[PDB]
Amino acid sequence: VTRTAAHTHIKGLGLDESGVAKRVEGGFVGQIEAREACGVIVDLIKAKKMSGRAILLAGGPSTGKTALALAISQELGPKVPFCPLVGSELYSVEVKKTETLMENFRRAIGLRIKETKEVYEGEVTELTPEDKTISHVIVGLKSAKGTKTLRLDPTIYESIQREKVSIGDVIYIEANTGAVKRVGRSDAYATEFDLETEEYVPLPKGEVHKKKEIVQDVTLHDLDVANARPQGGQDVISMMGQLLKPKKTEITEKLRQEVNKVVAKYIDQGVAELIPGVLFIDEVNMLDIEIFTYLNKALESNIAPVVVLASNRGMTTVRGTEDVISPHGVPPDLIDRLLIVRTLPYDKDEIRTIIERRATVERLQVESSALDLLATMGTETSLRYALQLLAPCGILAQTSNRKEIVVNDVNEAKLLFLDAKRSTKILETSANYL
Amino acid sequence: TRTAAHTHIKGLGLDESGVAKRVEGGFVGQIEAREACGVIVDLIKAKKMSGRAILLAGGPSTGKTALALAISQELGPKVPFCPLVGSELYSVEVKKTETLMENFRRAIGLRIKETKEVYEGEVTELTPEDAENPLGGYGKTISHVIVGLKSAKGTKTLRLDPTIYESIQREKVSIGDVIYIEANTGAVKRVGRSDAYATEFDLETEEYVPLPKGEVHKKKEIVQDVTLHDLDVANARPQGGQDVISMMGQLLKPKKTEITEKLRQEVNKVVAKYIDQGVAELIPGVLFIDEVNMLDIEIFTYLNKALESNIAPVVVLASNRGMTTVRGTEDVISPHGVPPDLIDRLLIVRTLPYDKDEIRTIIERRATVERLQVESSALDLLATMGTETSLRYALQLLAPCGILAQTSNRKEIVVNDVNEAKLLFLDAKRSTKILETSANYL
Amino acid sequence: ISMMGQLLKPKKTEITEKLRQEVNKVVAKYIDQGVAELIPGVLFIDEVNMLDIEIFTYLNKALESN
Amino acid sequence: LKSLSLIAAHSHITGLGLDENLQPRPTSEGMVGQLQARRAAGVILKMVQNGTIAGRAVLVAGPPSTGKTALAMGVSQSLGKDVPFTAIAGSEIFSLELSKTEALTQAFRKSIGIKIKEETELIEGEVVEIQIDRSITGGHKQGKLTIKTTDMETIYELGNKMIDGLTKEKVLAGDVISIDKASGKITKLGRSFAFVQCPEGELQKRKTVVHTVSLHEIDVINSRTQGFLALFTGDTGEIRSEVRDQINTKVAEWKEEGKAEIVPGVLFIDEVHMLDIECFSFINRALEDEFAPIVMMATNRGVSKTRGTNYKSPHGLPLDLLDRSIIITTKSYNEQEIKTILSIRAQEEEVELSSDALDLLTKTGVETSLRYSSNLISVAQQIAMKRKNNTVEVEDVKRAYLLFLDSARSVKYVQENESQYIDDQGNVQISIA
Amino acid sequence: KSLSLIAAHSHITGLGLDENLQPRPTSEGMVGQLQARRAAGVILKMVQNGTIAGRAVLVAGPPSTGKTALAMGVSQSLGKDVPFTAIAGSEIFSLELSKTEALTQAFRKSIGIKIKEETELIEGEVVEIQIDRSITGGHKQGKLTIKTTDMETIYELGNKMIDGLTKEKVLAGDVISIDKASGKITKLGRSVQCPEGELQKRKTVVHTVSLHEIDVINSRTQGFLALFTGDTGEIRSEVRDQINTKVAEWKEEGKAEIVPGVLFIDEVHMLDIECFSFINRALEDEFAPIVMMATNRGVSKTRGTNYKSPHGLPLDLLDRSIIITTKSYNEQEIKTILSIRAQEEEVELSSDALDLLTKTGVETSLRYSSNLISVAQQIAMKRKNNTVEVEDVKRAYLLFLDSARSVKYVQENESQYIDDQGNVQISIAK
Amino acid sequence: RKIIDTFAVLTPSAVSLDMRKLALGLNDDSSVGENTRLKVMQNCFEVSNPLHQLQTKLTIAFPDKSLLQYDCGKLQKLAILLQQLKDNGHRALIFTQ
Ligand SMILES: Nc1ncnc2c1ncn2[C@@H]1O[C@H](COP(=O)(O)OP(=O)(O)O)[C@@H](O)[C@H]1O
Ligand SMILES: Nc1ncnc2c1ncn2[C@@H]1O[C@H](COP(=O)(O)OP(=O)(O)O)[C@@H](O)[C@H]1O
Ligand SMILES: Nc1ncnc2c1ncn2[C@@H]1O[C@H](COP(=O)(O)OP(=O)(O)O)[C@@H](O)[C@H]1O
Ligand SMILES: Nc1ncnc2c1ncn2[C@@H]1O[C@H](COP(=O)(O)OP(=O)(O)O)[C@@H](O)[C@H]1O
Ligand SMILES: [Mg+2]
Ligand SMILES: [Mg+2]
Ligand SMILES: [Mg+2]
Ligand SMILES: [Mg+2]
Ligand SMILES: [Mg+2]
Repeated sequence: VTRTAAHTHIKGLGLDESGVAKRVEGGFVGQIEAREACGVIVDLIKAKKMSGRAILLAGGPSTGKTALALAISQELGPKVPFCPLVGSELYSVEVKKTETLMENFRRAIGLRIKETKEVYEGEVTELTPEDKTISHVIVGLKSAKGTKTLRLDPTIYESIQREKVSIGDVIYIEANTGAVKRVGRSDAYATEFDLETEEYVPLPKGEVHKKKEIVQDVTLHDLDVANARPQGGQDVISMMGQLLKPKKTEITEKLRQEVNKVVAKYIDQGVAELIPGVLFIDEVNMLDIEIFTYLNKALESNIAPVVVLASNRGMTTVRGTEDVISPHGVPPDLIDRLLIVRTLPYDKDEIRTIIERRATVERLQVESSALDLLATMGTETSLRYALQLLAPCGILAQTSNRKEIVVNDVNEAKLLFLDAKRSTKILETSANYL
Repeated sequence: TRTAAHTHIKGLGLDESGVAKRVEGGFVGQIEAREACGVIVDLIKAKKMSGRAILLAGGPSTGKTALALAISQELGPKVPFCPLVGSELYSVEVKKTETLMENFRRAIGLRIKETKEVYEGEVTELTPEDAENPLGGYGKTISHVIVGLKSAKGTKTLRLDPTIYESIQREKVSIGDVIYIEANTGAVKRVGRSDAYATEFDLETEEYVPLPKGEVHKKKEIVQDVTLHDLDVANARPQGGQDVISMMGQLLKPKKTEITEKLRQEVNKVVAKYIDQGVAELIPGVLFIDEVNMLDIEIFTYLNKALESNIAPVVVLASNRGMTTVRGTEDVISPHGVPPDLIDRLLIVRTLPYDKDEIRTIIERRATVERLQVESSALDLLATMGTETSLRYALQLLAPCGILAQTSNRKEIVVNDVNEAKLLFLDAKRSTKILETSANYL
Repeated sequence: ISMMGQLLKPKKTEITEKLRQEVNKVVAKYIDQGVAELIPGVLFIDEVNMLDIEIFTYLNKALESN
Repeated sequence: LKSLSLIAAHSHITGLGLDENLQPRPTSEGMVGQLQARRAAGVILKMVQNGTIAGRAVLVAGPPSTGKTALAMGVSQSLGKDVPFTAIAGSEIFSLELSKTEALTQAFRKSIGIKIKEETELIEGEVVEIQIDRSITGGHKQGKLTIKTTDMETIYELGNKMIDGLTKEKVLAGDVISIDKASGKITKLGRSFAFVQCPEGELQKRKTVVHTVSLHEIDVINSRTQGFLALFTGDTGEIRSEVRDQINTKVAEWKEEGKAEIVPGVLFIDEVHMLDIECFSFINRALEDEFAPIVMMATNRGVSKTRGTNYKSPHGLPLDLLDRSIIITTKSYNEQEIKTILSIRAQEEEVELSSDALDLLTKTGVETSLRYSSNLISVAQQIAMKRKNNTVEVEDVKRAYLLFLDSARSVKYVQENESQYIDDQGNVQISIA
Repeated sequence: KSLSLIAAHSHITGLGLDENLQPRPTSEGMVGQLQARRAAGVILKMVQNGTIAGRAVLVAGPPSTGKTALAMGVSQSLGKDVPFTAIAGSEIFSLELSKTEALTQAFRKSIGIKIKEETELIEGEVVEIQIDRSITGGHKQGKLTIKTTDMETIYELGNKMIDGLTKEKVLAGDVISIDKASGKITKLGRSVQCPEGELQKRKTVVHTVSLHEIDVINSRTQGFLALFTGDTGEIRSEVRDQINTKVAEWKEEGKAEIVPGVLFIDEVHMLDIECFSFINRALEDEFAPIVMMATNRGVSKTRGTNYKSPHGLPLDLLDRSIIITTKSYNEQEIKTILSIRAQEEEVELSSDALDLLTKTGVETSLRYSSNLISVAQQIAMKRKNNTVEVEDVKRAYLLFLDSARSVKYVQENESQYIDDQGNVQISIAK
Repeated sequence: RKIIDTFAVLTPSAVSLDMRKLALGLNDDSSVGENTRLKVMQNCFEVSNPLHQLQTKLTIAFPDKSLLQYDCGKLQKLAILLQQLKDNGHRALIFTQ
């Protein structure tokens, strides 16, 4: 019915209007300071004034860093663009790491436009060539409420010839982009043949020409790709043009600046509104120093959206550096522009509440005793393991027909499945490398 | 008549259901080795087991490769055998894994046999046969078309359904031209004009083929064999002259692309469909990788999961080295260079060095294929030299001794000639001993 | 096809020795007819120490060419 | 019905062979022994068959010669048709044309499929006769024919495109065909009287058609116009992440509308002990997505060094992945269990063994590795085939034992002859004197 | 125009200077850094003079002290119409382009060229345009009426002119500008605009084109697409050798002029040794931009070699470059800088909060406090008061940790965090 | 063709018109010859491609026929109960406004 993977029990940060964090809200227990400082960041993003600001959260495993970083994306809303990213993805064979890192900054800033498109539809009456050069064609499209004739470009005529349209077939033509679609043969010709493979559609209702406006939102990078490379079109020259250079290429700063300028000229008319976004990078400790040092210069730019980093480590050597040792696997020069949000580990009671709420969202009934066993488990092994054993216990309860989890079932699940500490103990004493 | 370090090996040289002969097929000694391989030949001829690998290990110059060439001869020319080196797995175009999977599917072949009845010969005449139509009409109605056929030693007249007129119109044959007609499939094919019509025109651009030999009606069968990989390449590669995708084939360059598993399974589906009807016959082949010690641990790992495949063929390996560090792992040490997990999946065949008396027979047998004949006195030196310096050294000195014999005009090698050839060409040990006494950086 | 061949960016490729030999043949004929005159030129390399031993080894065979 | 099949190591095992109570049987469905392992795998089996959960990882550990790879094979076999199952080696993700992370995501995309159903009408009936009207250099053509079935005899006029279809594949009165109206494709069941009887029922019937396509295919199709060729050619790279983010929303809408239902699959990875650290760091995050296929792994390696880092992690994987993953271990095999495995291998290969040859093969199979004793059983039949009788005798097993060497037996032979073999340092003695 | 929200350097504009080159204490968003501003100003006037080319200068200093802001103030003080190129050291590394060609491409981008062309254009409102089909008398006959405020005349079209008017649909009553030499029509609006005057006027059109932009067009069929798409792919050096001579002849003829732009390289310490070896040769040539390089690190190992050279750069490159050193900021300058950022970000700070923010700025870093000044405004926004308060600064201090505090916390919590050896304890007890 | 027809959905939301003519270099003003661009335009006007289905499907998004019942909450459970009443041998009436 409803698929749940390590999530969906968190509906947001759950902060009041004063900024105070409740003990329990939206699938969150404890971690009050991190939710408060996170909500401050939410309001900062809603303010839009700051740019190029970076905030990283450092905490142990299972402490809820990522789970808290999903709550801010839920709090911003679907209208604000969010770009989840992993530090291991910045390594690409086709393009260099630097271009892939700069691209995401352009993908993180959404820009919504509004534009009106013209639409023509009707049954075709006459088709004539006006024929060096491919001549135009006069089209006789017949609306239900009227009749109008229109001259067409030679290219859209080529698309028409490739669609095998004929006299008396309903077609659909887009004005701006020149797209051509055929709905089917008109319904009045259905009796011409007793057996035919072509379906019959009714005559389009209304006038030939129709208009409307769309609020459609397009990310800024998606707008940049349009200017950078050609895109699909019904003409052959379009397919050959896009098939000439399918491999992605690095964009120069000049084209980016010009696209930014036409974006400004679009915002001057009041047609569009530029809104920032959040770039989230998981496991920043996996980044090479070449990406960090480029993050030093890239965050100083004005168009750089707010970025959030997550790393769990002690004092460690930065990847790609020989003798450099810095906290959280991040260079000391980059850590200056970063603000830190610290995370704390949960106590026994908070683990018990976590397993409780996760059990309620998983839709499973747990008795008090087996729940206490799951808490003791969670204390003696890990927090993730107690949440992991929940489903197998329910499966064994399905095999025993019981509707609630029992101590015997969670004990049997302890016997059938092992955690890391037991498996390491089996690893220390073994015959050949178990 | 070219001979390179080989061609004196004919098969394994076994006998019927028994222990291998002492000397057969240019093989001397090592009866246990070529016997154990003799059983492997039966295992391959069984065409049942899959993904079963074996490895023959031993010192250099022990005859490791000659055994693989021998079983390659024993399987026959129809059974596919792919020579391959561990160094060939590394390619800049695609990953090593895809190349290994491709070579794994190059081994198994597929045979197709087809029998089709044909009608060929000249055209004596063509006449329609008019009959009444089922529903009355004024126009003409043809029930059948009569076609005569003339060939050497015979003549025949045929009657076809009236639908043949479309195919005859397509082939544009009229009279006096040899045609090609298939019995059940039908239509026509025009090979070319008859030979007797070349004289009527002094200059013509159409060639004249002679009348078909034998009867006008024939039944023949043709067997065609294609490997599964060569089949897959045709499926993945687009084919057309003027097509737009084919237009992008030109002016660009083709490069080896990783083939998806879905396509391979799809080819397996139709191959199975044709093998169920009896038209197709699947014969597994043999893959051979020389110097397996040169393979990275990433390929050794993929062999573990690859050998457990269902269509995986029999692959024979050869590693001369002893205990070594596997490529890719500095600390790990395993025999022959093969990881122990991979050693667990195969059978080891030991090889032993050749005896002195076996070496002398090696050289004397090589002399026949070399076509050079040597005395008994000069042969005894080649034996001792072969045992001291190395085996391949005495075999390498054969041709220079013959050329020096031609300079001396003698037709047979002499002791003076083998000594003069000894002074001109030095083996490895002498050179390595010279490098130590020279400070010239030599 | 030639149009798209002009559209594609020039990509360096390794030139075969055969084509170079043919160019040396036609130039060797034109210098015999007197229609052309070949003149040598000077190559200059700075910071040669940055070269790999591979290029240093190929320089040995390259300098022995005519 | 039958894919190309030869005798393989994983051949004999079909299905997991578990009771309705999930307790394992001693010998069932090709699997013998390994109780807690097969039961723990069956819990995962019914877990996937439930489909209400997502984004879970499990690990199957053990020494060599276990059957963990066989166990996962039994889970894939008991999984049945219509559930996608993808098994990739750890060294497969490395690619020159594609990024390791991109190919790792491409592995996650192939495991979860989508089923879409539709209804198409069908006309199946015998033909009485065919009447076509054409003109030489006269353009328009007019066809007519008459379809016949037991309860219905009618006459259908032919359209313009129906003519070309009927001319493409020869249609006769004797031939019985079945044609779809919307598709227009001509399907010939075979030949009637010059061997199938006239079709029963009405002439026109409507039957539903179901189409199943994996998420990866939908991902590649929408990237480029020629991107459809990347399906068969296998050449695609750096798929835009925005395309995936849009496809997820469209698929979610298809689920809410009830138009398309998704079938959760199982992802299996072999030899995970060697993998780059970027792959693990990507898996840690990637397992948390809404559509995450259930991941089961296999690691036969003990404590060793992870590729890409100098330090040695336990079990060969970093602790971050060991956390969320569950560990299912395996144990060695009893002396009798080895005999049972060898016996069922004889039954699968259809080879009759003598009792004494089975006891001897079991003893030398316990002393040495199991897979080796399973290797000799195939050659024993070939050696016994020259004796002209079908049996396996202790003599033939002894001959096969001296012919083919065990690894431990070859270790000594290398160690004494080391002067003859090539040393790691490169020195070798190729001369006997 | 040019929508921008907030930048780190958004406040400082054009450094600051006097006719004596002596820097003012606070001039145009630039506080502190007396000597550095004077040297950077000397370099600026050196660029504006343009008598010398291909010279390198080095800007050295501690992190977050008077370094990038220098080059920013030099670029802004240099103003538009002169080229300025700023690239990171990691940006020149590319998989598709070699490091040497990608390094030369910037040297070609940093030098521009101005080309002037004279044209005769006729613009004005079109009241009436008549066009007639082909007749035996003449190919085509047409008359267009171009009306302007000062003069109104009628022109008879030239054939292909009629093909240009019929080619793009033109409606009477719109203001267009027809190009006689170019042969195309440009529509400036509808009659939105008013006719200025006489129809035909002789004007000159100046085009500023960099050496790179000239170089890419000649190497390709269409090179202007290769400019934007970045597919340029290692232009031949022979083409550039022709471009230089052709530019020299254009200069001798007087049809073009060159502008000695500036090339700024951030993060030069991470550049490979091969690039360092190429820069030495690239500086000594005829056409080269004035190069300024800034490195935070010093006495470190050069990438590509085992040994550690001083300052992280090879001495051969240090010979060609002049070194400028920056000094750490005093306590009295930090408060003025934070006040400038307060005026830039529309943030009102009390003197009592400015004292604490200055003390924290001296104890830790300037970049930190300048990050906090932005965060505290929202905490003050929840209290609805317009001005920030001390309590809000303390709350923002406890909520978001510093680096030095986070390290001291990690050292105590090290058992919880992952370690270089990979050891971590996620279990609370035992 | 069927799989391409059903499973092709996404469209390139952001495009720039007249970038196709400018990419190949054939337009009203360029460095290419005058007649060469015309001959190329005719050659492209003649040669046909099998990919026209993927092209037209990826350009404009097609509502097809299937969204009639999928855009209505009342039509989701309607056809289901019509199938249930069909297999049970019942007749039904439908009253609307
Ligand atoms: N405060 C919390 N309330 C509820 N669940 C939590 C909380 N913190 C962490 N979790 C749970 O812990 C699980 C794993 O935490 P995660 O954020 O992945 O740790 P890390 O940030 O170290 O990767 C998540 O699925 C999340 O549901
Ligand atoms: N039984 C044999 N009789 C004669 N010559 C043999 C025999 N076995 C091997 N040789 C010789 O050994 C050579 C091949 O040696 P090879 O197996 O390649 O050495 P390695 O074991 O190092 O690969 C052949 O040239 C062949 O002449
Ligand atoms: N329970 C079992 N039932 C049947 N065969 C088994 C069983 N366990 C192991 N095997 C045998 O083990 C062989 C392969 O072992 P495998 O699991 O591949 O080793 P590894 O764990 O090193 O991959 C198979 O051929 C299979 O027949
Ligand atoms: N002289 C100055 N006047 C005003 N602000 C300065 C000055 N020097 C540095 N800054 C501040 O320092 C911040 C960036 O420091 P930066 O010069 O980039 O250090 P570095 O170049 O060593 O990385 C800017 O936000 C800027 O406000
Ligand atoms: Mg995380
Ligand atoms: Mg060999
Ligand atoms: Mg395995
Ligand atoms: Mg700096
Ligand atoms: Mg110099």
